[PDB]
Amino acid sequence: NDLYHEMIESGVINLKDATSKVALVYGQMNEPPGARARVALTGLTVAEYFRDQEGQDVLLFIDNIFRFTQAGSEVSALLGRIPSAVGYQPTLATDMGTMQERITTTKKGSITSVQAIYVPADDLTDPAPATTFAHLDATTVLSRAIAELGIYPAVDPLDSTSRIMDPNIVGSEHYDVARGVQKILQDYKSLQDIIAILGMDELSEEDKLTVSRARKIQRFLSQPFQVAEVFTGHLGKLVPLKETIKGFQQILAGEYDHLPEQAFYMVGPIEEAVAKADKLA
Amino acid sequence: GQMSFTFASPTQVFFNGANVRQVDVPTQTGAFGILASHVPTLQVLRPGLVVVHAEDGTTSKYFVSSGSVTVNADSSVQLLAEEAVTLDMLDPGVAKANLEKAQSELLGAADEASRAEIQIRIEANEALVKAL
Amino acid sequence: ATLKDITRRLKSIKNIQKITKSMKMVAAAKYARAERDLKPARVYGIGSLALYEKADIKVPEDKKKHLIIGVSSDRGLCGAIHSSVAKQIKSEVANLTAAGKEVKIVGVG
Amino acid sequence: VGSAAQTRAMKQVAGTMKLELAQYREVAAFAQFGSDLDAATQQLLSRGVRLTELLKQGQYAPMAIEEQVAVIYAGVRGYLDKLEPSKITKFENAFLSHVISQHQALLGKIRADGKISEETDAKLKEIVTNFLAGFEA
Amino acid sequence: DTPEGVRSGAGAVRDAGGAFGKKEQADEERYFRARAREQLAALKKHHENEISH
Repeated sequence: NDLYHEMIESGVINLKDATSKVALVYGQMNEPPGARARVALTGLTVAEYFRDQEGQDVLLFIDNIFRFTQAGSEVSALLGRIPSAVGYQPTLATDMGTMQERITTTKKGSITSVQAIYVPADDLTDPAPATTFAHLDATTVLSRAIAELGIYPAVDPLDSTSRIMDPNIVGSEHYDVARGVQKILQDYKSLQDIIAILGMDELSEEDKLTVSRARKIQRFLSQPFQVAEVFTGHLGKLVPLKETIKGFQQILAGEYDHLPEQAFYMVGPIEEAVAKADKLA
Repeated sequence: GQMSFTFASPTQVFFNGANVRQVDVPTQTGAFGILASHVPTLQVLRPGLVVVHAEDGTTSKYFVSSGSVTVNADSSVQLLAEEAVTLDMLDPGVAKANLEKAQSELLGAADEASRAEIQIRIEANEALVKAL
Repeated sequence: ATLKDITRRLKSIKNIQKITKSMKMVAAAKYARAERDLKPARVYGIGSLALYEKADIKVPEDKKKHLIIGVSSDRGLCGAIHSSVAKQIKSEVANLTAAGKEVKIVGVG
Repeated sequence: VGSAAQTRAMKQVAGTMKLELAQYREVAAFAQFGSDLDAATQQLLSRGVRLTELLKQGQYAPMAIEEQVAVIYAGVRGYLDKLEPSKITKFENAFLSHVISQHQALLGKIRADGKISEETDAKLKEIVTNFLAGFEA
Repeated sequence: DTPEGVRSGAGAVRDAGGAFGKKEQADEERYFRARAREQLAALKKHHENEISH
């Protein structure tokens, strides 16, 4: 109910007219295990309509694919099939395959799936996490620490990984930029202990420079979102990939090293960052 | 005359390897003014005031408890002091109080060793009250 | 190797890790202070050094006795800080006492 | 649910309490032998122990929201940092009695208004400071 | 953090029964065994003092 109302207030689903952008399929816990097991297939079919008939790029958001796995295990237990290791259904791999393999790119279109993943007992080696990870192609780790810093979206840049992050796919420039910003934050984290122990003045000149650039980058990661625009008061931005690459490579090169750090916080394209720097005081 | 002067204490460091004209020092066996090319003289300090006549012209004044005036053959004098204190932080009222108190203690110091200790106290206090 | 045993060992090592990290922080603070006043102590010690630095003095040929002042702390967990000093003292007392010089050691630490 | 299920006054004090206590948890490891630590760390440890003593509640003794707000206000603002750790609970009890009897109007304001208005905060500040000055005997 | 992760508690080092636990056990004994001797000697001196007076 909270998600429904929040989506209505954000505007992704409009009740007055046909301006909706999401279709909700709810498999609430009070339903029997079979229903919860098949809710994902229901939503996947609803997405399949747009990919095939309408030839569009759909986004299937399956929350807690772990509950899908658990529901499958419960259904197998009810059917009496001898449980597999840890107690998951004997057909865990096949069920997961049947569900995931329909979420692919056809000639008409493609269905991308952002699936929330729950890790039981914080065990990545657990059968359900392992089976789900076998089909994954990218990971987005929303970290409370990054939220504490104030960076929204609160994606942990170093921890978040993608499998298409290879030059042959993304492009040499894209890979260079992403690899660079990865290192520029890793070394900042590594030396962040050094400054904490000895001091900022106890760092090398380059060590002082990388801190400034990394702090600029970690702030530049934050981007205003259009869905929360009503509350935050700041128009949301949709930065193109080219603009993201240009801005981050510019920050890495040191072109905007003179700019203040706040100029890069909660901004869109790098032109907005420099304009904001101008606006300050 | 291009005489490197090192006045340092265990706590604080004063002039260190700095060219100075004269350094009047409260040394034992009499006070002798450190010169540009004074004869190498390893003499121990006594409570008193050190005046460093910096080549620029100003003469800084510090108070010295004890130590060694290590003036080498070359123009290098190492003035190590156990307690190197400036004149401002010293309190004149308590300086006088301590001087008079030690002078009173002199009579009560029956032991010649203890009387010698109170004698050291009164000597330091004498130099102290002269400084203040 | 029951899960109980594995859990016990894991918890123990976790506690050890936490304690060692906090100890590292405290040692870092103490080292920061000790390095700070090491600079004032440095020139003061150099003043003592200057004596034999300029007035080059060497033991004539032999001394009847000898003193070895090995300085160190009473708190361990500092690698070979004490061990190295003890080794040097042992090497010297082996190096000396062959010529007859009666070495004596004051163990500050 | 989070803060949505809290009175605005309780929200005001509890947010600060939560931040201070979280920081104390972060530095709790040092506490054992954290005497030789940065002054910020010492401040975090002191505020944490004070807040922890505040949170302790006797069994079968349910407290009213206004009284809880008063005690948490006493703690988060930092009027108890000077007070000795063991004395914190004694102050909690004595202050509870004092505010409940002498200053029931202010508790009514917190109860009725549902938020710590600026006037209440000023009045709360005065009451807490005055009692704290005289609390120790 | 996440509750699922294994959480350690006070005394785990000794509860394990490993080398570190044994070191802690012996170290406590060595200290207080010596302390008891000092305390016992002091008590003996106290007893002798009250016997004298």
